Amino acid sequence: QQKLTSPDNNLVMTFQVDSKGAPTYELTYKNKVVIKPSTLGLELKKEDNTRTDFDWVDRRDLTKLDSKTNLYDGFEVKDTQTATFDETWQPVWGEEKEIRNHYNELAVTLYQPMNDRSIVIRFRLFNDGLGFRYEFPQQKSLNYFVIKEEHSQFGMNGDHIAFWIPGDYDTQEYDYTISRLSEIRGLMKEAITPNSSQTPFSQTGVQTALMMKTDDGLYINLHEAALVDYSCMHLNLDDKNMVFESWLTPDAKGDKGYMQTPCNTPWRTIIVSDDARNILASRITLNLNEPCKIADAASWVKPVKYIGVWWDMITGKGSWAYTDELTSVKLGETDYSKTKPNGKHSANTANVKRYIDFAAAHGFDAVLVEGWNEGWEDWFGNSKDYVFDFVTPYPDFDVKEIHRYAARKGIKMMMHHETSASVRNYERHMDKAYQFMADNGYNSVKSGYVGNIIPRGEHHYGQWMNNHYLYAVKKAADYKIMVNAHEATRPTGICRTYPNLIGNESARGTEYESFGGNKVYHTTILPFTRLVGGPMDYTPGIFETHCNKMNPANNSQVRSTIARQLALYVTMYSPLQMAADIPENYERFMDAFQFIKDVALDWDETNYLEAEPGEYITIARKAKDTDDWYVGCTAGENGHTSKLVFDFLTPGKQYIATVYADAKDADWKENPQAYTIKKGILTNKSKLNLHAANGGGYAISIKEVKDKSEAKGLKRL
Amino acid sequence: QQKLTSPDNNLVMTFQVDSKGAPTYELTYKNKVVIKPSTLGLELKKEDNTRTDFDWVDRRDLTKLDSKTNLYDGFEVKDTQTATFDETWQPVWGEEKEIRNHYNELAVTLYQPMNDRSIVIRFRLFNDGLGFRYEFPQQKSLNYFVIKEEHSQFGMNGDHIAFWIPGDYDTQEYDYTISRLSEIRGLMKEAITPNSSQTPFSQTGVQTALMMKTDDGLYINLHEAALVDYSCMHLNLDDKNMVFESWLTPDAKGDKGYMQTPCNTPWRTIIVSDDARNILASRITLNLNEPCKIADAASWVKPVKYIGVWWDMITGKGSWAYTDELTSVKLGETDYSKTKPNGKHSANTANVKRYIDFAAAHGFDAVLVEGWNEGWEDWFGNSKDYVFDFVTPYPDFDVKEIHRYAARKGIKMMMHHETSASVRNYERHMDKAYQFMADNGYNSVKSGYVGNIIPRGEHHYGQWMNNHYLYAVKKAADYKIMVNAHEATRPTGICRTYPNLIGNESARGTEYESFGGNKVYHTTILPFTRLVGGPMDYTPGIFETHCNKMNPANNSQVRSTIARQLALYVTMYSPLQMAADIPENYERFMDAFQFIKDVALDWDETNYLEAEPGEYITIARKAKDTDDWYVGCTAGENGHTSKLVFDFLTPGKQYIATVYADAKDADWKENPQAYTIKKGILTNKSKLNLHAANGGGYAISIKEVKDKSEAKGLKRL
Ligand SMILES: [Ca+2]
Ligand SMILES: [Ca+2]
Repeated sequence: QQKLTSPDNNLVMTFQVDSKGAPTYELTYKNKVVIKPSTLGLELKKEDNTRTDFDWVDRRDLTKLDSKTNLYDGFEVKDTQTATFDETWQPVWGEEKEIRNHYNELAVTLYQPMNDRSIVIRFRLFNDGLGFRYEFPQQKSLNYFVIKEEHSQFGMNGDHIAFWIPGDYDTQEYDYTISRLSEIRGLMKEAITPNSSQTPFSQTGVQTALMMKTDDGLYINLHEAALVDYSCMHLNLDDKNMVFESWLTPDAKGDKGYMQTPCNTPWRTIIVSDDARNILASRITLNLNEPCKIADAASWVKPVKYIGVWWDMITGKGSWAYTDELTSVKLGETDYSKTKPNGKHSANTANVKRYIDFAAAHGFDAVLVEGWNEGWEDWFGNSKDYVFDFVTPYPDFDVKEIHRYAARKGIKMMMHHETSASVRNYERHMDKAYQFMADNGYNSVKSGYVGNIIPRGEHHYGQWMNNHYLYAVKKAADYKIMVNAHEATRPTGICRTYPNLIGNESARGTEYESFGGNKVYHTTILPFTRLVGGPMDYTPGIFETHCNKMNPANNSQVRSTIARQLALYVTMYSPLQMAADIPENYERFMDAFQFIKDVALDWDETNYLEAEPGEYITIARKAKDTDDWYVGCTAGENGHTSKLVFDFLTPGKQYIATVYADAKDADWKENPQAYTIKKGILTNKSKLNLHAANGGGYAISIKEVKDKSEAKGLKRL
Repeated sequence: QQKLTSPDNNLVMTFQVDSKGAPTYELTYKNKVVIKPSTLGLELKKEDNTRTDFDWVDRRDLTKLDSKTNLYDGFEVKDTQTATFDETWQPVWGEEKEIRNHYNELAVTLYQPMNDRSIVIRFRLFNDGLGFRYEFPQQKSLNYFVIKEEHSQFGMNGDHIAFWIPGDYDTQEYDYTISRLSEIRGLMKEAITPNSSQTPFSQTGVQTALMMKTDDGLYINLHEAALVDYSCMHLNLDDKNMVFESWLTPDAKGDKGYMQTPCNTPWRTIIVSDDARNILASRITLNLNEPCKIADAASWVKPVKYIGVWWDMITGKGSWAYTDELTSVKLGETDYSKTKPNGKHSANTANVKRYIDFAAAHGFDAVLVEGWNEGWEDWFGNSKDYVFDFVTPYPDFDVKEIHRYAARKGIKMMMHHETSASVRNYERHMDKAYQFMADNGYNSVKSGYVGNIIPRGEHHYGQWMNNHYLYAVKKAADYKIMVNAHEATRPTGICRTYPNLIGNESARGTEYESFGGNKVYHTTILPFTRLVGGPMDYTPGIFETHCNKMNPANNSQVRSTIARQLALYVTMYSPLQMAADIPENYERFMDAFQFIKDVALDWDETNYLEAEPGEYITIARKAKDTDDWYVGCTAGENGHTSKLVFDFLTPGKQYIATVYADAKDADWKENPQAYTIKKGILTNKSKLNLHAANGGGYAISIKEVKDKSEAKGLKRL
């Protein structure tokens, strides 16, 4: 047996091969079993019965074709290597200024006599978790191979409580379900709600990052890191033995990965602690990704706070389309200048300029505009190939005028590249599209992949599409363009390597609050799941929570109080933050809007004050390069009472604190717009009791006093 | 019923809708049945049961979802329109200076009550055949649809003799089989030989252009024209009732075409005559294609006679790869400058310069070089995605020096873009690849798609790939680049619309003469099948027919005599002609090589003197802008005796004729290099008796005397 221990001795990973040569590992935390003996390995696709060289001669051993499919047992430990790593690095943007990468490593070389080939399984043990991956060295016996299935197991020590969404190859926009592992099977049917593109794979399949809470006080998170040149990993539960196992996303032919040595699988991670706050504080995912590959990133990659012509179309008040009189359109043939405007097209110059005015007046960085280009008439569900060209504006969208105006106002326009899931079409137009952005002042783009993937047969999270998503990001970096990709595979920390990937949706966002609503506890779960691996463009900030005010036919209601929406700018971390409501609605609650105007986007420090998945999350962050702090609390269906202790503030300093909280009897459903704002003085000796209503929360801006003229007339809170 | 007659009254097409509302047509030639009553129509893929708009509301008639799949019956004639067209046009390059487009047309509008939608079937009847297609007007009830199967029938009046190759979605590189329609089923297994990428679909499936000969003296050719934005059509035979039916190529999900109205299917053609020579003379395929879309085509599109560093690798004498010491390579990682040359890499500067020297010395236009770029080590059968970058040369290939040297010699280098069937990879690199060509003096490119298509699941001839092949040609046109695409879907006359597509292989070429050989009668069939729709880069000109002389491990023998190889420059039409052997071998038979040096590539007139599929083809062509004629005869297994009458020559003129013929004892197998060359005078009163040996033929250059001094010493032949 091989034993690996964490730097603090709290975690121990034991490895060995069983009597049939199957790699097996187990993990304990403070003497408590986290991962029971679980096997590791893969099954490879069998080679063609007949495969000939160019000279029409098959020189292969046809007697070993079946044996070659086995990459899961028959292994012998040939060699082992250990090492310790302890270095700190600084992210371009993040929750803290510096991240420490400290782990003890064990690399096991496994030789498989029957196939005369070897692989390496590398384990890295941190004080907050374990990460492992398979490595395939270049060798005479292993070069090109196809993965049939990966068989990485994660054996649970009990019937834990899980916070999960249905395993799916095409969408992650599902509401979370909280249940025992043994209850997943019976709840799967109702957990799978309708979506434009979805492919569930098992009655007990779930997506990662998967969050769990054990009966013996532990919090466990299962996920992956550095998903590159490989298919996305989901988890399939054996609910008899309570074992989760890797289930990769198949391509159009059912295969799960084309490999060429030397190559590695992404890392698989088990983050664990007896303190839920430590799950949020873990940086294992980022630490397992390759260091930044954009040498000059710091010079152009920057956080973005924005508003946009968007909610109009999401709610149904306005449209992305320019005209309604065409049964379909054909780019390059349809003459839009001869079509009749539907009178609902929000992406028109005059309206866009009004948004620019608002953004500039309130200190925002950019304005997003959707529906600016030809083609939106057919954007939804037609499996249309030549759906957009990403460069031709509608008759009522003056690209140059809008650029000139935005620039004069100190605002940047955020480009929108909805692809309607037509991927070859996007790649064919990508260089021209990025050049168009460069030529017209756009340095950030929100992309999208709504609908079933084209090439038809592929899924959103297969190896093929993962290659596309990264290709788009790498090409964007060459143009010094930042990317926010919706519908893409959920993040796994690749932002460390390519900091220009400032966001993804890849989970159920605020848009669904207009499609029936999101569960009240949704934002008390996302940080423990979706946010592990990268930020989310959740688009918070809805003040008029009744969608019927935007569109009479839309009776959806946002499940939140105004105060909780403010809190999300702190509890839903992201260097990309949108104030999603329309300008006129914010102008009706300008006193509350002040927090959105004040809140920072990048941080030097983050303190997770309180955290319990599905119930509440309270976070305090220190704005980068400042002595100012921002606090936010988001609560579930039962609300939450906080007894805050501001001892994290600097001793001897005075702070101007503004508390935005739920008013008495506030309620996400019956009284969402009831809030109070209190301004006073805070110090590291201050203590405050605040109550977050059901589906409520609170936000606090804490600015260091710079001139004594600020604390005039203010009292200690 | 409706009646449509050819301009000369010889052909009659009768159209009618039967009792169940199914469109039906029949065709007669000189009162003989060519096509028995056959139905026309298509079945569409059923729409998903639950499809919703963006508002989450299904606005469809769930009761109509089943009847909407029917686009084959329940029709009624709503309107009919007739018209006559008679115009002449001039191809940029071709077999004659002018082509006449003369037909009588009948357009039938068919309304389908149950689905409240209409389609149009347009028929065009020429003196040599019928063409028809389906048209789908844009209408409220027909916009986006997917084709399940096309059901275009071609009912035969008997058990004809057919010249066919196995129906296949991935290759056409099969030898032809000559048999009765009733014998196809029993011969299919042996007809399907091994290939790098192949997907047969039926025991009675064959490909088009399909050629047949009837017992009542007719020659019938079934094919299609203008295969654009649609899947390739093959034919499936009902060998019980002798009915051929359209069988389209499926995509990765099994579907056969994504359509969007207004749209049309390609044309389906039936070329018929009681004289086989008239099948070769038909221009129906080109006439049914859209007029030229390259405005300045005449200024840059030009025929090309070339040689190349190619046969070396095909025979195994040399290699495409630079080194043999690596199990695999990774572009951007593998440092070739540090690898050991295998000493077999033919694409090296010095060797290339020698080819350029030979090309310039003998009047050739270009030199093709394969194996010039990084990556060839892994080009075959690995289903490798990032296989080539199309721009990085190997250490021993000096791009700039070769460019300078070729330019100095008045030679152009032909670029080689083998993609190894990795299509997304080629598209991602295409603009840079074409720009590289432009920057380095390459104005023509030979592309290739060897291996199973990537995206994996697609076939070489599906709608997806057809889009790619045309995309490559259209983009090339923007760079003023000519394209010769191997492994692409066989031509259907699109060269009329895009004249820069100067070639395709898309059939069994000379390369297979090194892989065991082609059938002796192969070239007596290709003009009746493969050449209908476009020229072929057959790469004739092999003088040393024993491949073991290039590589001792290769015992393949070219099934031809030297004289027949010369004939192919006239009998295998193409504006792109290669002299495929190595310079050293041509230097052994320089007297015979003279014909290859003299023969033209473009023609003002073509006279098909003799023609019988599978037995012999004799053609005389007048070189464009000259009074010179070139003649070629290719024969099958039994040879052929020709009694030539040169009355096509101009009265009163004298011609210097050189006859390259098989020796009396010549034989493709036992005595292939035995030939005679006779030079003399020819006039329109001349008559010559020539015999083509088994697998032999002959070639004749007939140059008009410009200066009497050139005829001195010459006698009449
Ligand atoms: Ca979305
Ligand atoms: Ca080929």
